[PDB]
Parts: sequence; structure tokens; C-alpha cells
Amino acid sequence: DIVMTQSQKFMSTSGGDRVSITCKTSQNVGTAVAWFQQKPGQSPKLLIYSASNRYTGVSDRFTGSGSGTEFIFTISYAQSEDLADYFCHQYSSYPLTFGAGTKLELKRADAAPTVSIFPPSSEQLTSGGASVVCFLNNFYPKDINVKWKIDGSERQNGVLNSWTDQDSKDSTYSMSSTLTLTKDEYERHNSYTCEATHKTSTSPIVKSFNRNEC
Amino acid sequence: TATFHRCAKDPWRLPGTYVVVLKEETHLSQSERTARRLQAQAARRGYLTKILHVFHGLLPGFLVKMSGDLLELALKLPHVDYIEEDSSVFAQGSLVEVYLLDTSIQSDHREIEGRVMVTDFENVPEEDGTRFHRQASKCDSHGTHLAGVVSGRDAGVAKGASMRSLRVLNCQGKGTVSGTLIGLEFIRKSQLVQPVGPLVVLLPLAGGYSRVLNAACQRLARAGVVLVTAAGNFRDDACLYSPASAPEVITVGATNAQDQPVTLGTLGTNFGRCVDLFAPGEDIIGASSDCSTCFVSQSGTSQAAAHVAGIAAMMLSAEPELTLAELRQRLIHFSAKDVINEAWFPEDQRVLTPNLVAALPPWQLFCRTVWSAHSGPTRMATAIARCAPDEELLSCSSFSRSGKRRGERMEAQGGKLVCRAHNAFGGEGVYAIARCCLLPQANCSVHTAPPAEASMGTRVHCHQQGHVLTGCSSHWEVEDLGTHKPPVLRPRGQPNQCVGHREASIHASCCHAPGLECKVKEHGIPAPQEQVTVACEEGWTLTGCSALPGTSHVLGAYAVDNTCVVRSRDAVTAVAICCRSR
Amino acid sequence: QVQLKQSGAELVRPGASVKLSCKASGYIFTDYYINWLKKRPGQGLEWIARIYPGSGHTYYNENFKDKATLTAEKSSSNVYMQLSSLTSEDSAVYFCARENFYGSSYVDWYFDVWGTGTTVTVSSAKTTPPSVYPLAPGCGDTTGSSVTLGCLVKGYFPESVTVTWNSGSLSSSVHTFPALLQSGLYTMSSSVTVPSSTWPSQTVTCSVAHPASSTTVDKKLE
Amino acid sequence: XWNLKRIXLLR
Ligand SMILES: [Ca+2]
Repeated sequence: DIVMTQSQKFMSTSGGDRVSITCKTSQNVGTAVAWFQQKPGQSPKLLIYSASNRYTGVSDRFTGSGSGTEFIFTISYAQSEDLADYFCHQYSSYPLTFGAGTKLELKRADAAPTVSIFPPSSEQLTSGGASVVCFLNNFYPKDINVKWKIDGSERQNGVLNSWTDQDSKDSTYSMSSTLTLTKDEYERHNSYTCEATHKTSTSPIVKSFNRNEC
Repeated sequence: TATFHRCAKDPWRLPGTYVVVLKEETHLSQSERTARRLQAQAARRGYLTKILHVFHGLLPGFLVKMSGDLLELALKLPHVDYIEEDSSVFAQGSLVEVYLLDTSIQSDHREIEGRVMVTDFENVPEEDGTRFHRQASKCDSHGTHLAGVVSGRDAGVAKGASMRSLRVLNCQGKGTVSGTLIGLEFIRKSQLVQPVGPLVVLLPLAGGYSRVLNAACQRLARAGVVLVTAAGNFRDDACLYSPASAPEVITVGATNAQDQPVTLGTLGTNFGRCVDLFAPGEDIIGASSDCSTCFVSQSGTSQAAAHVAGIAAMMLSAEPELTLAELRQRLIHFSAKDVINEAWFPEDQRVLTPNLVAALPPWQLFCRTVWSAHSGPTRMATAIARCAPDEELLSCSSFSRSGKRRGERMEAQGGKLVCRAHNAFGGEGVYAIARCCLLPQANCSVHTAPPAEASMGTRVHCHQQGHVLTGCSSHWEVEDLGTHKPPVLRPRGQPNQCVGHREASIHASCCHAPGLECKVKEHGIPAPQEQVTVACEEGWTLTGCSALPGTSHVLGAYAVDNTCVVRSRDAVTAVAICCRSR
Repeated sequence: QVQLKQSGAELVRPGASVKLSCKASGYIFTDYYINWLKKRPGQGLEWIARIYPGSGHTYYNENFKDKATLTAEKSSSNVYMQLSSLTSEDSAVYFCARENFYGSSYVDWYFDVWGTGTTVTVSSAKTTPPSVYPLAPGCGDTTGSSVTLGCLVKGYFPESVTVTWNSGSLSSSVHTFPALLQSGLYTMSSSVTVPSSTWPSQTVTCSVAHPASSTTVDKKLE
Repeated sequence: XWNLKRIXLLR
């Protein structure tokens, strides 16, 4: 079985204008190698076939080269719209074998998050649960720390953080921090704060609510 | 999984002595400990036991004299791989050493003096008969003649050859598997403590199939020793006998001056796939123990083996760094082809018996055909043909006497390619025929193409630059419970593509070697009688052999030296790939 | 118009079997090979098998010879793959794809059209629908031109869930956060951003869809 | 001496 060994990450050249991944085979596949683009929840899209020929409609920013056992795939002037997974595959011998995939990462101007806190709904509390939600939207870089406070005292257990994949529109990230407590545990406190610490400021963004207000 | 093995031929069994073979990485201290454990355990049950010899060097184990009552006890011992009951064997420039395991020898005969060294190794069973006595006989005869055939001054093959004698056969020309084993371990231990010079070992003897003797031979062969053996004088399949059956040894059959297989009374030369080639083995002049200048005419596969040991010794004096694969390939390359009258052999053994008579020679691509054992009659049964470690599997074909075949596959098994033939629904069984070659700086690989029933994508070839098609295999891909319909052939455009049905997967052998040049040849007859043939010209080596059309008109196809043979039933074509270097 | 419509996501008990389908249109069904491939989270795609619908003849990867069973139905114009004796190693996303040849060579083709994939979850757990909770902001002095609202989709199984705002009217500025496991069940949330001008005057509604339980909930934000 | 002629040792 021919073994596809794909690059772990895209390697930049010409100041990020050209970005590339390599794909190496265990035996000689001649030029029988095709490259695909796959966006999450979507079907693979054929880009390069026969090592270097572009499928119909594919942008001239996508190119492929190589023969034998080393094949390179390159994106010129990579856009936010090109953020997806990229994979190779050989068709010189059955069983057909594919590379693991490589996710495209892009650099961008730094942007601070837009933090917004939400208290538990009455619908949830009537059913015994209390999820306090914080949304940290459209920031860059991906690295960010979120701190939860209950009546000014820091909280550690019950917090679940989920990032989105890098944005197809603007290459930013969005995250959601969620503190899930029981209805009884939530009832015992009044002020819930959520503090976002990012590289755009020395001072963290703080959003909070007091059950006592209004 | 610890098994007990005994000879198939009851009169050749020697109960009371057993070879206990241990697992691969068992140290001498573990063998000795296991031997003592057996003695102690047996003594606990009130049985005297005698450890005759502890094996080390060639294999891990020991030789034990004990009642067969203690077998079930010995199979329970730790580290045991298997136990084999002993059985009888019977008599049948650079400096190269030729070891001879046979009878005693007249080392002062003019024909061999100064070239033969008596090692002092002696291990033989006692002669049969209460009142048996050698008397004026020196039990010299068989050995002296064979030393003369290998290296005799006037009647020898390799007149410039050093020889070392080990006594493994008594006055009645009888030895044991255990004694031969000890002789082979002696040779190995000599190799370890002595030079890096070429070794040839002549085993002019034969017994029933022996798991342990074949293993011991395989170990010496992998250590670089060249083993040459007699095919057997039983007018029978040499795969039922040892060391003949061992694939690493060079098994030689006997032919006479009229290119007929040798007849020895009511029996004669052995035959079949385990015979590598034939050599002169009837009325052979050689040294006689009767007097220091006497000659004598003898016949048998041991005479035939001695010619090949001589030829090997000559080849090795010229190119001493020549490997065993290279030597077997060269022995087959220089032999006279298709000279033996195959009528004397059983009809169902002729295809499997090589038509080669040895000969001295008077970079290059060498190929040899390797036939498999017949598969069973199970519809999912398979046959396997394997190459030597150093060789490349350049093509794979199959053959059934009924023609009921699913095709074949060149597939990896244990990191090496093998040629696997598959039996069909209602088929008697099949043979797999590998073509094993020695190709200089070869970078080969098999590419699998799928069944192609659409209007395009039918052409299977070595689409990689510098890679060239050496052979095609076809495997039928429709299920036995699916609706059968007559197979359709893939069209032919380019000449250097595989030939096959649209409903089959195709396995292509693609080699990349510096000066490798390969071409396709064909030849068809409309209503053939028994067969269709096509052959590579002088200077070309047959690498692949395929048939056309399928099962409806064909029994199979196989290589026969540089001829592709297609066996038809009562437009059959033979497609051959011919290859060559530089 | 040339396309492959795959069957919806599945949940099955270990040791059970599933029959995934792949509906073909816009081309001659019988004339093209259709393939099935397996995609696990961190791994690269695995080729399972192929079938020529014109003849229904199959060709499998030896590794899936026992698991998979391909079949074509010319009337229905669709190919099927049945996976048997399922285990947690078979929990993956299965894709079907068409081979298009452009030459006589066995390497003169490519996978031009694909299906969107079918998620297969192998588990003893039961299908549970989600509870949808509105995330609306309370009391305060507005800053900036816009407001963010959201939906919390909690306690559902398996992972197949789709959140849409109004009825896809608002695709921007919308964020959908990956689901996480919360004591055996999935939890996921979605944010929508609208101008202060609109909400609460105008009404905003998330529409959650969990196909595995055949349920649709429309939670209104207010 | 046929045997030695047969293997191409004597003419
Ligand atoms: Ca080529």
C-alpha cells in the first residue's frame, strides 16, 4: 500500500505571497497525484489532477508540481476565502491512498475581541440548569485567556471553551466561554463577571451582570 | 504448537533417537539446561536417557536417546519448537573449498591426492547384521569416486579444487539425519573460526522429507554456503525427500549420454519442481578404491550432484564474491535447454521437471521459473511461488489441468513479493508460476489497476518515466454467486500495455533499472492443438508470459526457459515480455 | 446539475448494520464508477470500494472486504453501501464520489463530483433532542451601533445540529461555535449580531434543527 | 569421458 506523507503546516515564501505543502509517496507514482480542497461540512473540491493540471474553473493562484515521489501544492495570494483543509492522493495503484490533510492558517492585523455576557434563561433554570455564556468575537491572534468571577471570586471548574475555525470572511477567530452550574449553585450568588485578556490591550475587557439589577 | 515429526517411509524410521529443536533465540546455556531438565524429569519417571549431542551454531537444540514413552513429556519442555524422530539417509585463480559428506575416502589415490583432506569428523550408524565385517574392504568406494568426479586429475570436473571429507555414511552406504546434522554444524563452526573463502558442500545422499535437515540446510545457505545435493534414485518426486526438498540447496537429477533421464534398475532419477537441473549421472568414470591408479564407472544422482559441485567450484574460483542466487541463476543460464526426453517421467510431472542439463560457462539480466506446489481443491484455495531473498518477482502466471482458474496476483507477503494463484468454483486446484530474476540496480514495484468496464481507462502500463513493464497478472473480480456473463477483453492500442479482461484487476510489475530495455512479442494460432508458443531471441530474457483469451479456450500459461507456453483446450495467443540489460 | 445526494446522519448500536445511500443525477447513472470513502477526525480519507452501476460489479479495499457491501439500483438511480457488525472504530463520515475518465490510461481520470458526507455514530446511547435557550441581553446603556444575541443548544445526541437566524435572512454577522461533550451529551451555542436600531423593536429568532431526532425548534429572542 | 564432453570441459 502506497503511503502518503503530507506536510504538517503550510510553509511561506516571498513574504507570505506563496504558501506551500509537500506530499511524499513510499513508491514511484509517476504523476498520478491529485489535490483537493475541503471546507468544513462541505464535499472535497478537485483542484489539481495529474500532479500539475488545473481542474475547470480552478483559480490560477493554485498550482501543483512534482513527479516520482515528491509533489508540491502552492497557493499564490492566499485569501480568507481559501481557509480550508488541503489533501493529496495517489491513483497509480489500488487501494487508493490519501494524505492526512493540512489546514491553511493566515496572518492578519491584530484585532481586539467584542465580549458580551448573557445570564441563564428562565427556560433553563426551570429545568434545573444555569449556563452563563460569554462570546468573544472577531479577534486576532487566536491566543486569548478568559477568567470567570462569581461575586468577585475567581471560578475554575465548570468552564468550557470553544473556538471557531479561522474566519473565511476576515481571517479572525471567535470563541465562546460557558460557565455551567446547577440551578441551586447559581441561586447562591448575585454577580457573574467574565474577563477577556488579549494581546490588543494590557487592561482586560470585562463584562458582567448582577441578578439584583432590574 | 510444539509438534512431533517422524519419517513418512516407516522402514527408514529410527525410533529411540530424537532431535529436539528449540526456539530461534535460545542460547547454549538454555539448550544445556533444557537437555538436563529432560534427563532429570525422565529419571524422576524411572527412565535412563542419554544426551548424545548439544547443538549450537547451526540450530538451537539437542540430540537425545530415550524411550518414545517420554515424547509427551519432552513436548511439554520449555523453549521447544518441535521434535523430529531420527531416520536414515542413503548414498545416491582463487581457492574454493568443497566439503564432502559421504563414506570414507582413499586420500592417497593419484586422482585426488594433495587435493583431499580427511577432517577426522566421523558419525555413522552401526552396520546391519550380527556378523557383518568389512574385512579387506576399506569402505572407501562411494566417497573416493565422488571426490574424483568433483576434482580428479584426469577424470575430474574442477581439477584445481580443494576438498574436505566428513564421514557420514557407513560400509553399507547408510547414515542418519542426526549424523548429517552434526556434520553440517561442524562445517558451520569451521566457517566461523576459519576464512571468508567460498564454500561448496556436496550432500550426495537422500532420505525422506526432513523438517530439521531442510532447516539446517536453509541456515547454512543464508550464511553464504553453496549446498549441492542428489535429487534421489527413487523414480519419484524429489519434494518427498531431504535434503532434495530444501529450496535453498541446488538439487541435481541424473541424465545419460543419450539425454534420457537415468534408469537405475527398477527405479532411477527423481523428478519434479524440487529438482533445480539435471547433469551427467550414468556410466561416469572416476577414481576407484581398488588401487591408487584405478578407475570405475558408477551411476546415480550423487554422480550428477558431483558434476554441479565441480562446476560451482570452477565458477567460484573465477568470481569468489558470487552469491548463491547469482550462482543458481548462472548454473541455469549456461545449461543445455530442452534436450531431455521428458517421456520417461510421469505425464503430470513433466511440466514441473526442468529441461536443463548442466554445463560450464564458455552486466546481465538472469531469470528462472519457480513452480508452486499444487493448491488444494477448496474453491478459495491458493498456490504460492516464492523467489530467493536476493531476486525480483518480475511476473506471475497460473495453470490448472482443468483450466478452472480465478487468475493470479503478485502480492507482498512478509515484506517480499510472492506470486499467488487462486482456484475457481469447482476447480481441481492450480499452480502459481513465478519468474524470479537478478536485475542489477533495480527499483521494482507492482501497481494494481482496477476492473475497467467503462468505455475508457482500460489501458494498464508503467506510466512512470524510466519505469518499464516486465510482467502482468490478472485476477477475476466477479463473485461466484453473481450472474456469470462471458468475459470481455480490454482493447489493444499501445503494444506495451497489459492484456486482460475488463472484469479483472491487473497487477503490473514496473521496474526502473539503468539500461533496462523491455519489449512485447505475440503469436496466435486459430484452433491450436495442445499449445501455442512465442520465444525471446538470443540476447533477450523472458520476463513475463500471459495467455489470450480466457478460461473458455485456455488451461493456463507458463515460462519454459525463454519460451512462453500457453496450454489450449480442444484465436489462442501467447503474449511474452522480453527484457534485457544495457 | 451533475450531483450526488447522500442519505442523512445515522446512529446505530454496536454489532448492528447500516445501509448508506448516494443518489445520482444530471448524468447517465450506468456509465460512471461510484466510490465510497471513510473519513475519521484526525486521519486521512480511506478508500472503501467502487461499483460500476451499469453491471453492479464491485471492487473493494481488502481491509473493508468483510465490513462493506456495495449495490446499485438503476431504477432509483442510486448506489448503496451496507456496513455490518459495527464498532466504535466505524464511527466516521462516509463520502461517495464519481470517477470521470478522460483517456484510455488507467490513470486518465479524477474524482470530479462528491456528496457532502454521511455521519455514522456507533453508540449504545439513545437519541435525545436539544433544549434551545435564548441568550438575550438585559439592562444597560447601549454603546456602539450593534447588539449581540444568541442561542444555547444543550443536551442532544448525536452531534448532527444546524442553527440558522430568522430563516437564513441573517447569515451575517453570525458565529456558530463547535459542540462539546457535557456528561455524554453535546452542547453548542450560536451568536447573531444586529444593529441597535432593530432589536428589541424588530424580532430575532434562531431556528435549531437536530435531524437525528427529526426535530425543529424556533426560539424567539425577547 | 562423455560426461566431461557433455558439460563443455573436453572437445
Ligand atoms: Ca514508462
